[PDB]
Amino acid sequence: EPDFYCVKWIPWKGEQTPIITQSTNGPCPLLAIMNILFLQWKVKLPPQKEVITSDELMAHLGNCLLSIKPQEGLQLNFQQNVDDAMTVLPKLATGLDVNVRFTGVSDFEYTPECSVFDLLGIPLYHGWLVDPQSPEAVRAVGKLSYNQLVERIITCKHSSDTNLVTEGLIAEQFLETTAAQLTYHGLCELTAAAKEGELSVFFRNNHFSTMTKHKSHLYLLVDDQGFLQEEQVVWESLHNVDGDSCFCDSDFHLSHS
Repeated sequence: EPDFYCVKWIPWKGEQTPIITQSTNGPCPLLAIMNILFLQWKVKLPPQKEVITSDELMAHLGNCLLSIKPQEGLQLNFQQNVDDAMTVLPKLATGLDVNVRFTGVSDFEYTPECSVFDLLGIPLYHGWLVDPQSPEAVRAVGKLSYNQLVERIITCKHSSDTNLVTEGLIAEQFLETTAAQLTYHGLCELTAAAKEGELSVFFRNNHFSTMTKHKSHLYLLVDDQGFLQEEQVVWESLHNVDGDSCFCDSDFHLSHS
């Protein structure tokens, strides 16, 4: 029934902290969330441990969510947020559709999976922002979600009115041209947004990655099983829109294979 993953043991806050690794590059965000908790020393693993099941990671997470004492804001809601988190807890192992909005980097269509993040105080961000410098598209896309833009693009193909068939393409364009779901305007907004040395989760091309700002740059944790052995390789810059990027030790210093 369950999947296995290997554990990179790295020195974090000068203490031998575990992290979870995956070559598969799967869409499920269990590892993205979990890695954060491990870093935050909320979940501790026996030094010796080499491998971990989903069923373990899950149970560790369950305990964590149920262990959250409230702290005032949503009060009836908090209890529903827990029950919501708890009910969609299994869907985390599997994989998760994500309807992004293009309206800003913390903007998604709510699914009850969002409740897990909200509870653990983990921000979720995406890179796919429409550029106000293309007001043609800004207007065409408007305050609309991704899976919604597709519905409407299709609606617009078949529409008689050629005001729509024009916008139907004005949008078909914006997606044709932003295929890697991280526009420049995205990166800028996303960097500015994310708090200095705060652990967040970064969504893009149906993968979840663990994020932080550090000395006003964005780095992502190095989940790639590929560098299992390499204690020195932990953060990979998200400095460029696409291309090349420098690896670093847990202190955000350069490191080489």
